[PDB]
Amino acid sequence: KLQGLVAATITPMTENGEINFSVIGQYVDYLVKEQGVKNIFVNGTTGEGLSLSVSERRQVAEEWVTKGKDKLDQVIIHVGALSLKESQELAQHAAEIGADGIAVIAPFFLKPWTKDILINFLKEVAAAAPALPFYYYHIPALTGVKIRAEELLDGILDKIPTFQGLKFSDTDLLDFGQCVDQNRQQQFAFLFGVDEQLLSALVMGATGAVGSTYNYLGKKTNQMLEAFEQKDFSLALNYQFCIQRFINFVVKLGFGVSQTKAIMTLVSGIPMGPPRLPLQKASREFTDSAEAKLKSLDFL
Amino acid sequence: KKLQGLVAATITPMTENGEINFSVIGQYVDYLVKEQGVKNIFVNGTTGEGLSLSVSERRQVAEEWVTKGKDKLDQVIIHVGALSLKESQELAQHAAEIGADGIAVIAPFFLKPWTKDILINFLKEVAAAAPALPFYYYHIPALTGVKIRAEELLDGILDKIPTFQGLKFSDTDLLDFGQCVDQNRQQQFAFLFGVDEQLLSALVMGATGAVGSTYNYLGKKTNQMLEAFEQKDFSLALNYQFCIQRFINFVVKLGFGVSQTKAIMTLVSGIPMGPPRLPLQKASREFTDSAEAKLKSLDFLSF
Amino acid sequence: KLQGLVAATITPMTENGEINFSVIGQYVDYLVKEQGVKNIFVNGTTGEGLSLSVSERRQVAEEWVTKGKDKLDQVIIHVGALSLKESQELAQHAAEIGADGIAVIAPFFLKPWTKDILINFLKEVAAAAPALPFYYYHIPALTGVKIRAEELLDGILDKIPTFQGLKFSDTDLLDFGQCVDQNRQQQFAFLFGVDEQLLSALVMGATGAVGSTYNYLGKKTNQMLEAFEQKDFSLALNYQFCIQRFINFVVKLGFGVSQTKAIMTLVSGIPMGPPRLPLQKASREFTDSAEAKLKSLDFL
Amino acid sequence: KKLQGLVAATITPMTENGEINFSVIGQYVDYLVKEQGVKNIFVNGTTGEGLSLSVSERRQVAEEWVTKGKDKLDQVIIHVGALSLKESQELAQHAAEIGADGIAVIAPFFLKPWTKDILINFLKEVAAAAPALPFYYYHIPALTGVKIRAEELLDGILDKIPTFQGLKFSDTDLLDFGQCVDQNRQQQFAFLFGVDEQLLSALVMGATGAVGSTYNYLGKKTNQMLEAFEQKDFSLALNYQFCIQRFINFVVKLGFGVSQTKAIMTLVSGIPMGPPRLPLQKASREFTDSAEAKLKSLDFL
Repeated sequence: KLQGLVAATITPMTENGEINFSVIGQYVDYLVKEQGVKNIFVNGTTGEGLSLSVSERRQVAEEWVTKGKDKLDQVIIHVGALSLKESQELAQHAAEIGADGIAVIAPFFLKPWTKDILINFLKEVAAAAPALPFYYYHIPALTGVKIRAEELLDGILDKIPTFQGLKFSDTDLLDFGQCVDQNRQQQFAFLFGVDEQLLSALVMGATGAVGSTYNYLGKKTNQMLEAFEQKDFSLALNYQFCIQRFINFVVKLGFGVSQTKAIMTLVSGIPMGPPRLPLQKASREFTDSAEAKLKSLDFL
Repeated sequence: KKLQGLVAATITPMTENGEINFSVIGQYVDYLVKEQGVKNIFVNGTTGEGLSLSVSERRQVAEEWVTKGKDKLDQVIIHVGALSLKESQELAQHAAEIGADGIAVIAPFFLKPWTKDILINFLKEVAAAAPALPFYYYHIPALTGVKIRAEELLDGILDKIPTFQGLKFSDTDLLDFGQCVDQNRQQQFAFLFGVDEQLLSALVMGATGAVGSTYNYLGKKTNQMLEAFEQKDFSLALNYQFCIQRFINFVVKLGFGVSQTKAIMTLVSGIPMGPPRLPLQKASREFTDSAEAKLKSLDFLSF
Repeated sequence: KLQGLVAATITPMTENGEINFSVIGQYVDYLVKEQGVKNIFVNGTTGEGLSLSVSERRQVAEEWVTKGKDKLDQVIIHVGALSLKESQELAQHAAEIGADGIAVIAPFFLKPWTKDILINFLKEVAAAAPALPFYYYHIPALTGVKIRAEELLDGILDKIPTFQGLKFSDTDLLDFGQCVDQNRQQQFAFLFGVDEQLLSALVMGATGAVGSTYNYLGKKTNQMLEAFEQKDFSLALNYQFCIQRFINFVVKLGFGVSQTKAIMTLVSGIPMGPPRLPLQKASREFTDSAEAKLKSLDFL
Repeated sequence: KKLQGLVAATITPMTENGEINFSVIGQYVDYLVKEQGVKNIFVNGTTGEGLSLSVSERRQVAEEWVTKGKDKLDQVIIHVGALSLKESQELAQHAAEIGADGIAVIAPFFLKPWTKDILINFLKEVAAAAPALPFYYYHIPALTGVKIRAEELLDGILDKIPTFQGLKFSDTDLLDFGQCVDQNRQQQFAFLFGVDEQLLSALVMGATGAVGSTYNYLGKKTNQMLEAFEQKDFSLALNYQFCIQRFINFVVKLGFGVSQTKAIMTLVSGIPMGPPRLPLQKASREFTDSAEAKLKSLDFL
């Protein structure tokens, strides 16, 4: 079962903007040894997934899977794309290379009008990897798709037999809570996606978390998870607050994927390089401010 | 004194002709105390259709609640927010005159304040009309559309609003709420969470109480959750939260707002809340029957 | 027939924040003589209408109606409020003082769920002034009510016999166009509310316009209106662009009701005074920048 | 060589299996020219389900449009926008190779550009893959969510993107559109308006043409409106706009997206557009029959 922390991996790049495949081995080793992170989620927003071409996405997924062998428990490939054909190609490829699962965002240019139409899209991608675990990536802020996750999940196995869970990037814990509450007999992964309030989702039954911060705050987040598991909710909150102090600070400065790349470079010592347009590399001012904040909170 | 635990956002009972039914407020207070274990109320909020009422109506109904709450409720908090500063000041002064326990103010949302500091200045001028009354900020961005974060508003707030004593936070952003709690440890603030259907998630983030409409008729069940949390029976607290979520999600799917709350309260309490005022529309017979059947099936109401 | 430019009037205030009734006569004279504006719309957003108490709204409506006698063609009082009772009081009062009409915004605290419910609210206000022309103030950006104006108008006379038109503050000209096209027999005023693109609504059948800029750009706007009426569309567009150059400039700086108040004071020489909280008086940086731009465009 | 007047945003015909039906593109080109008076097309835009197609499909269908458009259409403009810069560069270079008349690029909207200047840097890199081809910006904030105003983007654009030749503006903000026109008088840019249902409102603000889905099947009627406007018969122009609005508003109330456009084109032209690709769903029989009755009632059939 896909459980605990799942790092949404950054796509390291060379200064010329090509993917830097050569540091992915180091990155896997670092997640496992320094962050206590055993699972990754490849080519999501943090990995600039949809800024990469289909061939780039295949090539980098190959690197994560092969470098993750006998080191990471699970490598999940985000295979979402605006083109169903391209998503199908990526899903089939993920099965071919022996990824542990695939995830799919709802297409978000021409949006699905209904639940049923979205499910039909998802089913056709899942069917391209018909024995691979399939996870829905719920992220309404990005997609504009208003369909509630608990409703999407209702009877989903009848349509998508490889359905195995949800990455829920949304703060509606009625919806998340009812995903958990209404699907007790399915052994689904209920993975929460809003790092800055993970504790609030743990109390409602999250079985793990997928997020960008686990790349460089995995140790402290694991301490929070362990405190929660020990029923020390006061202690777990104190640990959550440490994390919140950092995230709240950088969000006020201007905090997106570019800034995450810069922070990972700073904390890990592994060069993530610049982001790809339409992202812009983080400023020196941001990186200095973030470094100082990390140090003051004992994250660095 | 500190405002804590459950605070029921009270309904404004009305006659079939749309006038306030003052006559049932005493009964309502007694019912909250005896049947729901609710010791605090929040008057003329969204649940109370506060801003649908005239200033004269708001004064009259606040008087009735304060009077009927005497020696029965711990705290009666009057929402005195209005689009007009002048009217809000009038209501704040009146709340002090009648001996309400505190006042709350929503951000004005006809012409929205451009910045935190401008909003603070509006809030300050209202608070200063009741200079011996605890003041609470009512944060509800889904309604107001005011994109000012509560933790930013709270930062150094006592320097501008010396009566500031806390926050009603009706929003699901628990980074904002969490940092309200985390950054304001010395000030003795009430951190009251406003989204009933995920209260347990806010309790784990340091909420000191809750303000909401469901406590009118689910206060007893919610108090069981609070007590489970206090005892560190977190598994039991979650079970209770889920039972509440099963009801709320059911009614949200059907269409669930203030009108429906009025109908549900009438059903559960037997006290006639009456119709809502336009632009709300009375809840349907189908809705009320469905809610009843759900409540019975969850053992929130008797067969 | 309510037609041509209608100034959405500012509420002059004393430095201590009370209404400065003493300058309203001067303001009316200025509108008629210097701006060529013969109609006003009182206590809209520009008038900080809903920042005023019911009593203040009565008082200032009285001053506008009295000072407008034999000078303005029409004085329209915005009587919208969140409280139906307050709206009804203000409507009755507008009828008592002999205002030429009333206008009503949809209440926007608890929004009407449906068209029928909104019309029922409007009907109950209109019925308090049962022989006074009634105008709907459509402004979905403020109210969040998303029902199309053409749908709201369909059959409206059956429930609101005093209905005589609308102020349309929205850029959807399919909706505005169809308001005009579908209501040809009823002699309605189709008043456009987005000053910065007035010409675009004139060509679609607008019978007039209600806005803040006509307080201080009425002369130029009337030249545009006259060019449009005479079919000189090249000249109409050039005059529209003059106005747009100013508005585009100030919107980039931050442009709302407070800034309108400051601009009116600068242009007219009549002291509008400070705005009421939650508005804040315009900055010196704003007024210096705006003054320079008005001069560069021959508006000052 | 100036892109002006109507530009039909072309549909991607598909067979029932969802594969591209290349075989009817010649027929479609002839229909546009003969029956609709449309001389320009905009390929693989929203109406074309462009971002639902793979890069290989977009190349193939662009080839077919360019080939079948030779000596028939005045201009074939290829939308080469993509979320991936590398993919957009490939499509831009390909459009130049096949002899397309121009390219257009939407702002990427997966991870949105923080500023005008960062968006320009993306657009510049795509334009630079087709460095002799006219470049058009495709502005459609309702779909992308990118809150960067067109007039700000256009301001001094030629210094960064020397092939910049105009704008497809699919937005109702005519302060933005008006200032695009007003502030760029020296440039000979195409100011193509993208909201068909209110085109007349943009014509009065200085639009030099229009790009849209309705010109596939209402092009003849829209050309009558354009002619009335150019001939200073503005009352006639409004009458024509209102007739078009009666149809569009009728379908807007029912649910009017790309699926419905495919079905209406099939109905009007007799050329089979086929179903749309997921995540779109084919229009209903009810809808098609309703649209047919409405078109007949307005003498559009």
